[PDB]
Amino acid sequence: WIFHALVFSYISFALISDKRYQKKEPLISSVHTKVKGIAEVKAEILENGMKKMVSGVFDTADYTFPLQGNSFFVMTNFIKTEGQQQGLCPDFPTARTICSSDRGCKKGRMDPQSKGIQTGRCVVYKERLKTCEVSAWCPIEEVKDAPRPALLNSAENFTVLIKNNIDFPGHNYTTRNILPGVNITCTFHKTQNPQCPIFRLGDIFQETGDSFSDVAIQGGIMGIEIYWDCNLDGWFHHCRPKYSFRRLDDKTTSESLYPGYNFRYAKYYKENNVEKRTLIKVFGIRFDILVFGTGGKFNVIQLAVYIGSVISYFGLATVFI
Amino acid sequence: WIFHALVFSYISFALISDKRYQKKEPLISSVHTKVKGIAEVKAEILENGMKKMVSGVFDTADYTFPLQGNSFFVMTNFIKTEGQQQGLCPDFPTARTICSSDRGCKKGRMDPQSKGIQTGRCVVYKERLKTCEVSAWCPIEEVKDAPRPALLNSAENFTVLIKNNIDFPGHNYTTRNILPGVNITCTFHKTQNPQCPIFRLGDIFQETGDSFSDVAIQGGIMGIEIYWDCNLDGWFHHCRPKYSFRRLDDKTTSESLYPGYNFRYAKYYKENNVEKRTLIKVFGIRFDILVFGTGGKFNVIQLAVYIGSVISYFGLATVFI
Amino acid sequence: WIFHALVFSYISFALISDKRYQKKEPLISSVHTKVKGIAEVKAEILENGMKKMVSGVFDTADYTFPLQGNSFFVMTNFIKTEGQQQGLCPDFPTARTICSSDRGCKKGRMDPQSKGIQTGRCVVYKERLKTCEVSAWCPIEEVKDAPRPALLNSAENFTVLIKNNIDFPGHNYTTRNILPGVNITCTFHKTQNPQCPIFRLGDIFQETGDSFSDVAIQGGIMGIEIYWDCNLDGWFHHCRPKYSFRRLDDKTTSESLYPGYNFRYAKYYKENNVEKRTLIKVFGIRFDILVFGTGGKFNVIQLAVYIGSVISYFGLATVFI
Ligand SMILES: O=C(NCC1(N2CCN(c3ccccc3)CC2)CCOCC1)c1cccnc1Sc1ccccc1
Ligand SMILES: O=C(NCC1(N2CCN(c3ccccc3)CC2)CCOCC1)c1cccnc1Sc1ccccc1
Ligand SMILES: O=C(NCC1(N2CCN(c3ccccc3)CC2)CCOCC1)c1cccnc1Sc1ccccc1
Ligand SMILES: *[C@@H]1O[C@H](CO)[C@@H](O[C@@H]2O[C@H](CO)[C@@H](O)[C@H](O)[C@H]2NC(C)=O)[C@H](O)[C@H]1NC(C)=O
Ligand SMILES: *[C@@H]1O[C@H](CO)[C@@H](O[C@@H]2O[C@H](CO)[C@@H](O)[C@H](O)[C@H]2NC(C)=O)[C@H](O)[C@H]1NC(C)=O
Ligand SMILES: *[C@@H]1O[C@H](CO)[C@@H](O[C@@H]2O[C@H](CO)[C@@H](O)[C@H](O)[C@H]2NC(C)=O)[C@H](O)[C@H]1NC(C)=O
Ligand SMILES: *[C@@H]1O[C@H](CO)[C@@H](O)[C@H](O)[C@H]1NC(C)=O
Ligand SMILES: *[C@@H]1O[C@H](CO)[C@@H](O)[C@H](O)[C@H]1NC(C)=O
Ligand SMILES: *[C@@H]1O[C@H](CO)[C@@H](O)[C@H](O)[C@H]1NC(C)=O
Ligand SMILES: *[C@@H]1O[C@H](CO)[C@@H](O)[C@H](O)[C@H]1NC(C)=O
Ligand SMILES: *[C@@H]1O[C@H](CO)[C@@H](O)[C@H](O)[C@H]1NC(C)=O
Ligand SMILES: *[C@@H]1O[C@H](CO)[C@@H](O)[C@H](O)[C@H]1NC(C)=O
Repeated sequence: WIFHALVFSYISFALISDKRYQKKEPLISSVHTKVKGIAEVKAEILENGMKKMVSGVFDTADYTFPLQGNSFFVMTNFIKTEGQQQGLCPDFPTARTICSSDRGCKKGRMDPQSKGIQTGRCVVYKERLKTCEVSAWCPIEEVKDAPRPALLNSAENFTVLIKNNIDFPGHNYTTRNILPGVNITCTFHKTQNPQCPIFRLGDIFQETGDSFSDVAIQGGIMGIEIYWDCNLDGWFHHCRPKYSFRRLDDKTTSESLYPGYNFRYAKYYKENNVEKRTLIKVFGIRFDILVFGTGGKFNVIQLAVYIGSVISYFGLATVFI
Repeated sequence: WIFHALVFSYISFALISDKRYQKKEPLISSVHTKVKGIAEVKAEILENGMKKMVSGVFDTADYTFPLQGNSFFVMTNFIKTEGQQQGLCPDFPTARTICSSDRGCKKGRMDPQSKGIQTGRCVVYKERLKTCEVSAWCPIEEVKDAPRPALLNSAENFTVLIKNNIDFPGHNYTTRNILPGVNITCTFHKTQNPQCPIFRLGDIFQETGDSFSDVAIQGGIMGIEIYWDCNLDGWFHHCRPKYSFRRLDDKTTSESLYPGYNFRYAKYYKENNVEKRTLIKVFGIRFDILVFGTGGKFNVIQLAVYIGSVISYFGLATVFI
Repeated sequence: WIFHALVFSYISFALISDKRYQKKEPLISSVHTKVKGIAEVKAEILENGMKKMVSGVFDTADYTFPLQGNSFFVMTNFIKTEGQQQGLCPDFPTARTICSSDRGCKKGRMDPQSKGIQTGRCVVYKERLKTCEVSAWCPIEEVKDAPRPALLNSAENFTVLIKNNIDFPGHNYTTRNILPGVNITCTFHKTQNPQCPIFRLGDIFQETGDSFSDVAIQGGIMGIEIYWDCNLDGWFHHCRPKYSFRRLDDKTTSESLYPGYNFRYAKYYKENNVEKRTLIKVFGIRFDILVFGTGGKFNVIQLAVYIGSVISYFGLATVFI
């Protein structure tokens, strides 16, 4: 009766809306990014208790790294420990490193917080303050915070140009993030330019509602999501990206869980016939470009199997009344 | 009647062909590549208007980068700007950089095309030609094209050895790209050696129909696809790779969309007690190894559910006549 | 009759166990690792036939590389060829390089085993032993084995801290590897600490049953699997990682298939106004963090379609008797 027409209607609807006539294949993604922008570093940092003038112009080669694994990194802050060489030196004053006597130092001791192996001697670091002498790259990098305003704070004004190429192998269909002939000069805006592949980093942090400066002080991990909802039927054809932004780092703020994003980068060189090293603690934001999607095209066997689930609601819907 | 036997036959066929008795799980891929080959660079390049002799032998450490994220890079061309140091200098003559007077330069101006921050002064670059003086790594890298024949043109003769390891966790089945005891000495050929994991790069560009030289001049992004169609039933067992090749870069040829593949690599050093930098614009092909596949093994619940869609064509096929 | 209740029971069971009422979406993973530990290298290596003292303290910046593509590398051994410069030199004595006369050397010949291009001359390498003179980075790196105990053998005591963030976009559900407030100080143990994100590398090799020392001599590729079985219904809620460990390298032990894991890292520098290079053959373990999983939440259309397969066993189960 009428309930049968409503069962046919709701069933065929669930078919249409849920695209069950379609077979759905996962996508294959390739990413290629070009980061643009420079930054001028004028700041006053404190090195070893003394004030020091940090200046210099930073371009692409000085703060970024080519995209490896659908992700790129933009340095936003740094601490620089210059002139290190293999030797013996008192470890940096810390609750774990301070020693009253040689009894507080055990030869061969290693500590997660330290970067050296103890010799077993208690030596003076400054004045009457004593720390356990270690063998390491000397002098030891100080335990301090990253610069109070991030040295490369201007990075929010930088631009990332993203090129995404997706392919569905089963359906033999290839398409790319940028269709031909589009006006490339634009900034991505949620509404004004939803297809602009040019992203201002500050814009991204506003979309996720995080402040770029705060994250820039100690680093973070941001996420650029490129969603691909795709239809390959022709009766309704659509297959373009949807750009969303999600902040990926944990924001723990606990010294035990290593917050932010940073890494220790070495620059080796020789000086006065001695092996030497300039260690730079590098702070910045890692952007992770996550491309996910599904491509649909009608399958007879799928539409069949669905019908086979559906005739049982024809008959069973008849048996209900 | 006969239509019922044809419905059972077409249904059970769709089962067999579409492997619907089988549950299908996605694969997990690990890649490990070893690139072999060297190249001799004898060429004459033009630096700052003057001819210069570019020579040298390039081995693995000089042109490639270990595989990060199922992809490896092979440099094929380069422009080298040596001796840069932080300072002030006239920007390179360009439609956007040429100034008639100090009125064309605004102090603090930054430009996507430039690598510096303007001081607000109009200075001479050469002769009577004036550009806006900038603060940057000086001298500025010239605006020129990459060498006319690619300096590392020999890269087409290089070899990539690919090692792929796939695992299906649900089915607890692990297999690798190279089965034991195979004659490793071979070049992959579509027909003569379809299982050779040794790929000549030129061969790859011929398969995709792109010329290796052209792409090598300004760089590109190529794609090595490893398809895994796999059957874990035993009645029919097959699970080997299918190597296909697809060119991934967009081939735009528009100065606004940054064509090819290149990146700006810095080499820092100290000289005459001055912080100095040799900037190399690096051109090459990025190879993206895309491993996709599906592993099938018969599922009772799946075969069931399919039968449950199928009995409705038994009965409904009876009701049709 | 009773067989109908057993068909309803086995069917509804297959529903419950196989979670067919649930729609299942694949996960999105982001990884962030921090490696901790240092190593002291005291060893005696043989360079060019003469004994040499290898010593030095190695920290994070000296042996690891930030996580690129859900994978990180820990160097465990190395051979160091210092002072190389572009020139001519006899290739290293090898079955393929040894020449009786200039007839054994062809000008322009390149060989997979060699790192140079032959000049076509047969010269003395040592004493009366002759090899084919090549143009390359000179002197050529010796053909030898990696140090007999791995120089960075202590790497098994190192620690990897893994931070995984997964997201299901369709279900709008985000969760991370580390829930808040957990006691971070711990070592992952299969039973004692199944949720500890802190992994000792030696522990990992014991779990996979490989010896860390052996692999550390010539390198390897290990696999850290993070499985995510997840339920988003609330009636039964569970969504945590399962850490498993699988050794990914092929363990071929054949000189033709490049066993282990190693790469040739160049350190360029200038000396006596000559372009020079220190080549280091780097041996270590690459860890591949493989995050896979599935998130389930009940779907009306799915539960429907299943019922539609099921009523045909109601009726067909009736027709069987
Ligand atoms: O040197 C500095 N940064 C260089 C970094 N590079 C990037 C490019 N890498 C790279 C490597 C291989 C292939 C391709 C690319 C290398 C490493 C370091 C890691 O983080 C990103 C940038 C640095 C930091 C802090 C203050 N200064 C300066 S250099 C400087 C000196 C004087 C004036 C201005 C800048
Ligand atoms: O130096 C040159 N190329 C080195 C590259 N490397 C690769 C290896 N990287 C790497 C880094 C970390 C871990 C593991 C690996 C570093 C960067 C640069 C980026 O592109 C690939 C090669 C270079 C370019 C243009 C003319 N010359 C020369 S060097 C030279 C000088 C004189 C004679 C012959 C070669
Ligand atoms: O130099 C040595 N190792 C440095 C490695 N780095 C890591 C960090 N990379 C990196 C690059 C860009 C961004 C971020 C990071 C660079 C390359 C080399 C590749 O393998 C990992 C470590 C090395 C090897 C063998 C003996 N010695 C020494 S240095 C030394 C000298 C004297 C005393 C102690 C150590
Ligand atoms: C990013 O760029 C904007 C625009 O150039 C900067 O904002 C300008 O700042 C200057 C002085 O710093 C002011 O005179 C302008 O009025 C500002 N313009 C706008 C539109 O706000 C901003 O400071 C830059 N960000 C960083 C971190 O340097
Ligand atoms: C790649 O290698 C081939 C083979 O060695 C090169 O082709 C040879 O070139 C030499 C002179 O350049 C000729 O004498 C040979 O007859 C050629 N052999 C063949 C089979 O063609 C080729 O030039 C190399 N490619 C590049 C870019 O250097
Ligand atoms: C990893 O660390 C352990 C613990 O410090 C080392 O084992 C100790 O070795 C010292 C001397 O080498 C002995 O005196 C201790 O009794 C050992 N302790 C234990 C618990 O075994 C081990 O040698 C380190 N591994 C490497 C490769 O250096
Ligand atoms: C995919 O479709 C295009 C359409 O022209 C065709 O040229 C190409 O050969 C197809 N791919 C395969 C593998 O058949
Ligand atoms: C692109 O759009 C901008 C406005 O946002 C406009 O100024 C510019 O001229 C356009 N480019 C072209 C080539 O039309
Ligand atoms: C996978 O199968 C092998 C076959 O011998 C078995 O040894 C191994 O334990 C299985 N894996 C698991 C997790 O049970
Ligand atoms: C591998 O095949 C080649 C021919 O392509 C042959 O010359 C070589 O001897 C073979 N290797 C072995 C070990 O049989
Ligand atoms: C996901 O759920 C949270 C729950 O509060 C909500 O705030 C958020 O807006 C949801 N995401 C979307 C895209 O609606
Ligand atoms: C964490 O557990 C260890 C024992 O494994 C204990 O010594 C330590 O005090 C605990 N930390 C906290 C904060 O409770």
